[PDB]
Amino acid sequence: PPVLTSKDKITKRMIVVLAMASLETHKIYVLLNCDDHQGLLDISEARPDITHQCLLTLLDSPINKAGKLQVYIQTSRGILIEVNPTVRIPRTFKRFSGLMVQLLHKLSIRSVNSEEKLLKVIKNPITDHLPTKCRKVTLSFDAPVIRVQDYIEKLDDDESICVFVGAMARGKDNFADEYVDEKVGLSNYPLSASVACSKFCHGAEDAWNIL
Amino acid sequence: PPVLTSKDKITKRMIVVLAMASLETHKIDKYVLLNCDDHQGLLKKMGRDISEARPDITHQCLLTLLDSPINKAGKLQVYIQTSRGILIEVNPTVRIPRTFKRFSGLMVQLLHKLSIRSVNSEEKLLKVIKNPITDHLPTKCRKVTLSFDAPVIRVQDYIEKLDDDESICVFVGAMARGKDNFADEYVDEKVGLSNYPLSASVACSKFCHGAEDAWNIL
RNA sequence: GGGCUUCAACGCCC
RNA sequence: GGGCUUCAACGCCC
Ligand SMILES: [Mg+2]
Repeated sequence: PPVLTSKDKITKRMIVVLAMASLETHKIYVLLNCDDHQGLLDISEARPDITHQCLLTLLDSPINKAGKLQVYIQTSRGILIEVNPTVRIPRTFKRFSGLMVQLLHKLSIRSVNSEEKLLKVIKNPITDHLPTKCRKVTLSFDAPVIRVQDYIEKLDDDESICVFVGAMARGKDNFADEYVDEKVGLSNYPLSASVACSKFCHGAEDAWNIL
Repeated sequence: PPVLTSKDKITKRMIVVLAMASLETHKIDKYVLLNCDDHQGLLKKMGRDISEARPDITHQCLLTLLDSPINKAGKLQVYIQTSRGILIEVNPTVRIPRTFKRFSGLMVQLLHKLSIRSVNSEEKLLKVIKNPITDHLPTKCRKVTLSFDAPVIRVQDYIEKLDDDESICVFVGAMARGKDNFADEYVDEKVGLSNYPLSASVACSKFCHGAEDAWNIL
């Protein structure tokens, strides 16, 4: 399954961008996070677990395995990361952090052999990296609920779909407003970020006959 | 929205059993859960428990299930089932701890005391219970094992075939690898959910999604 | 140098 | 005793 990148601006893919991601290294370096740095401190700006949670939730999906998914992370401090669909993200937060810390310092994680870059810090904005036919949407409890399967079917045969989800514990849905066409809800109940991710993946897997 | 428990034998509902879960306390003079990060050194020394120490998988799965609409709607209960044969019932309203460190603490305490009690309420949130799982299950309940090597199904379709008074119980192996026979003795069949191997959590979302679709949950 | 791993890097082991 | 928290218990702070 040929790998999706920001260069390919034609192919019809689904893109999820994890926004307000908490990825702030703390000099001692390790990732700043509630557990260890509860005491040191506002806990909300320090929830990298949520990101780590979603990455597993996202890369483990049938849709990524079918390579019609693309993940981006955009932290709460405006750092932008392209995730390579084929990267086998560490399963444990600890190992995750080691890696995440390194990537922030070096700006990219390279495969020990291939020329590919498993993870890369790219320059803003995110609009310069998305496909040219691409619907921009924000997830929000405070919006009209939808069936993900229905929504996906209304897309042009060429139109990709890029959803902005907040990798945060709480807060305003404004984080992507300068980019979005539309904000929508996936549920009557408020969801965790990772759950919102499953919902979309799964609805779109369904829409796209995966698999 | 009435809370579902094993005591109720009639309601139609979806049950997930996280079979083969890796929960084990660790002495050091303090207690923690046996886990591949802290104890990969030790485990190897003693020449075993190679990936028999993946409590995080259970943790992941739990968040994934309880965070799900089908849970919020009260049509889902979960059970755990340990490598070492311990069975846990999980009260559907329990706001499980978000991080693994805080999860560990609580599972270590649950294992030593056999229950976790609400500070104000007298209902338990987690409770160790007696095997077999099949006593605690609804009377009319379809039982299946999720398996990569089993016939693939569309869950929405798989569910609409259930008698209007018949529940569905799914056993997921909460583990990194292994034969999917951790439940051969209870289940009616085994099914696959994808042509790709899944992770336990993903299998779990996939299945919840499916029920949520078919049972009309938003 | 060699290895472990639902965790190329990370995190450990010899 | 009081408090914090997508984490009653847990893990922290006073
Ligand atoms: Mg207290």
